[PDB]
Amino acid sequence: SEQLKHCNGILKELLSKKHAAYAWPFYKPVDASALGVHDYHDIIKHPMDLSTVKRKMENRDYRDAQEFAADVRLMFSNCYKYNPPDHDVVAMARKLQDVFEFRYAKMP
Ligand SMILES: C=CC[C@@H](C(=O)OC)[C@@H]1N=C(c2ccc(Cl)cc2)c2cc(OC)ccc2-n2c(C)nnc21
Repeated sequence: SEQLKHCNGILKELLSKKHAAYAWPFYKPVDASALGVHDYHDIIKHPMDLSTVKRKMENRDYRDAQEFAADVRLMFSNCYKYNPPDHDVVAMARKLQDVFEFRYAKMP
């Protein structure tokens, strides 16, 4: 669909150089143990990240744009859920969600 196309564009923007300063925490799945964090998967039921979104997109695993949005939003929600509101990673999530929500709203 033309909506899934629009979403692919958004994904590419989220991955582009412009946003790399606050998008990077979300490039790959959280490796919590590597960060010295060992309850992440007790708190977070379903991990999400942009490489996963990209894999689904590439593999045509998204039934519609709303499923795409559900994943991206979940990626942010996990971050907000697990971390305190003053966390710098939360700031990064908010800045990147700035981008996502705005471009997603421009969807035909
Ligand atoms: C998993 C551990 C919890 C957070 C943490 O305090 O890690 C030390 C963590 N912080 C970070 C984190 C903390 C501060 C800043 Cl400014 C950016 C990212 C984090 C880092 C990463 O490096 C590859 C990848 C994922 C991260 N992440 C995401 C997504 N959600 N929370 C985090």
